[PDB]
Amino acid sequence: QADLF
Amino acid sequence: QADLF
Amino acid sequence: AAMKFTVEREHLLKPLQQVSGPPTLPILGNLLLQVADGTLSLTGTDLEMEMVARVALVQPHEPGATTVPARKFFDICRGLPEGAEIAVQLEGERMLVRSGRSRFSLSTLPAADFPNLDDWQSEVEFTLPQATMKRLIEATQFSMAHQDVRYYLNGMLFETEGEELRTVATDGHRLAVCSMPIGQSLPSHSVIVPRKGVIELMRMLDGGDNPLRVQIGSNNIRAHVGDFIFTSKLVDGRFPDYRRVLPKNPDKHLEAGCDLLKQAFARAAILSNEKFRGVRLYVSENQLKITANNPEQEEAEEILDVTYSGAEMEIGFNVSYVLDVLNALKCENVRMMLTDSVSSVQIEDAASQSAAYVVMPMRL
Amino acid sequence: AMKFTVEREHLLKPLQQVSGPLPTLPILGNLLLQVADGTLSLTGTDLEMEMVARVALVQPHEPGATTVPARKFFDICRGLPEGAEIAVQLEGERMLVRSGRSRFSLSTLPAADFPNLDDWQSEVEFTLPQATMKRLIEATQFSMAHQDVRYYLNGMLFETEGEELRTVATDGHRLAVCSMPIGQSLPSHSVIVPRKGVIELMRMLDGGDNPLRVQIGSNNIRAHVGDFIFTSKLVDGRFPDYRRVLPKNPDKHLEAGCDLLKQAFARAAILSNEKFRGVRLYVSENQLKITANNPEQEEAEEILDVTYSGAEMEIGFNVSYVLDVLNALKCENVRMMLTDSVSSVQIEDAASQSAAYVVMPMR
Ligand code: NA
Repeated sequence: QADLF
Repeated sequence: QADLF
Repeated sequence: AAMKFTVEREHLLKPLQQVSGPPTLPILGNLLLQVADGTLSLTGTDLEMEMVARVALVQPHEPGATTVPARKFFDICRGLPEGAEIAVQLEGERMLVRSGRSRFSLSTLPAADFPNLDDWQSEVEFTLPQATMKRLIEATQFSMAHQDVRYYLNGMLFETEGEELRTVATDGHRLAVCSMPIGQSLPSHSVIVPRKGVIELMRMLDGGDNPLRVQIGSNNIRAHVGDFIFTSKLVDGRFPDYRRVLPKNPDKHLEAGCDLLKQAFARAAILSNEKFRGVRLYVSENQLKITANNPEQEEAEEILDVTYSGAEMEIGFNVSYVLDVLNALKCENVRMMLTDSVSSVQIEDAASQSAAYVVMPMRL
Repeated sequence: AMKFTVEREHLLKPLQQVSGPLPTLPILGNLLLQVADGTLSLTGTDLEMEMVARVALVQPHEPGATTVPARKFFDICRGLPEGAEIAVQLEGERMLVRSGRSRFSLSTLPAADFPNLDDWQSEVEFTLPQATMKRLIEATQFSMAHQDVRYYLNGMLFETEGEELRTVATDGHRLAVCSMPIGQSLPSHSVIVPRKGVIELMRMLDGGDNPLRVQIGSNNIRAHVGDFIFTSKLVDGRFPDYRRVLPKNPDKHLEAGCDLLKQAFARAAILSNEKFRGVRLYVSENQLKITANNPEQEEAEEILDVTYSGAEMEIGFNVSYVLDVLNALKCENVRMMLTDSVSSVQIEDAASQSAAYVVMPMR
């Protein structure tokens, strides 16, 4: 799962 | 609370 | 291994939902699927009970059997659009489900490892309308015990005698009994259906016109309704002698409007002890006064006009038990039969003796 | 002492609304009741928020105040018959409730021990229809963080800029933003409403035609709707900027029917990993292929006709994040804006830019 910021 | 039996 | 079938979504949904009704063993999480002579059989089990559904196959098919995860298969079928054609086949140790451009490959366990329920012979059989079985269960189910150590109380008694079928349920403090004429002479027999069996038996009654066929063995019960066969083990115990506990000759009789009585007990209940639920009834000429108090010394009082001519009396009851009876009755007026403050009370519809409810009081 | 008689139906909805914020102390389980100049005020609080309801008194009354168990008092009033007159007075440390031949004596705690919320000044005020506040909350609520250590993300951002009010909710992986025109020039202000405040604010919107009056202070928010006043403390933190995560210059655009897309992701999800929920999307000319597999080697494949002309691409997503967006949108067609497999995707109604959803992919 990738982070938005 | 009382018992039936 | 060569099992093949195509069936319309809507011809699978209710059968899939019914068989998923009954883990620790992986195979118990699966449904057994079997294709044989124009029929698809679906079986779900928890070892104590099993549900079998039969689906007629009008589209081409090939015989065989497999086991597939129940929830996953049902969810796929339910998740497909209305009117979808569901094509099923086996490819190795996988079950392939195809519909439109949707493809699913599910893990399987051999059909030969699916637990078969032990063979048994029925000792008593009878046919009943579904509505009769529904009324017998609904009239008494709330009175069954909730995980009581007297395990035989956690189920429901099914008793045949003459041309009658009766259900009895009790927790040792309150009791419910319902008797229904079945129009067939039966041997005298008494069995205890477990709590989960009663729930499954009730859930299987679609509310249609198909009759229910009941077969009762020594340690098992079977119910056939339309294309569903439900089998359950019986509770291996002895039910108490409920005939002993019905008031034989009560000297006091009270009649009241069900709605007004239920609403007054509901409001009184708010200020009863949260664990013990004790309420006090004071019966006097054409009057009922209901009182409740809790450890916070809060108090509720309800005064109602009733039909009553006997001697004045005070009696204590668990309000949840009284409310359970009033909610099970769906009549204009209720009748309460009493003796004294330390003895059981019988409650029933003032115009029907089909269902009787017996509540043991609490010490005031 | 305090005395009032009120018709059941004039007390019911007020009692239901004030029991909303509802303990560490027994007084928080009570409602504060106050009679003053033709009005009965009812107050419920959890120390972080409070709900006040005002009921006009047309029948004789006497001033005063008390606190009474909330659930018990509401249950008594609800339990009484339709059209019942509810007569209330104090007798010692007890509250007496009488209606017809029904009598109740409830325990009380002094009105002086009821927790008062600290006085504050509003810095920004505006009025908006209830349906506008409902749409703003519903469009974004699901994206709020569920008990994150970055406490500021556990709430919802309320931001005023120009003539617009916007709500923003994010968990660091997925984001929701909704902006609505309010027709009043506002100072630029941003506040974080806690999770419980958002729920209470949503629960207070009866769905009628009364407008909502909003007042926002430095550490508090107040919403006025008819005869109800809801007040909540604000989250004392700094929210990130939604603008920074919006795809910069998307080179890929996909359009599809919302129902067909939702149903295909719902079916694929069954065979996705139960903890990770990973699904793969294969975008090609006017086609979307969705795949899922789990540790037991089970596989789902969904092929859909979509509108897509860009370069072929594979991208991984947490299927629950995609399904949450598709369930929040209530439109015929959705539009998906993409760059590459390692960058955020923007999802929105193909016919409305009022709501935008931004989902980070999975490797
Ligand atoms: Na990038």
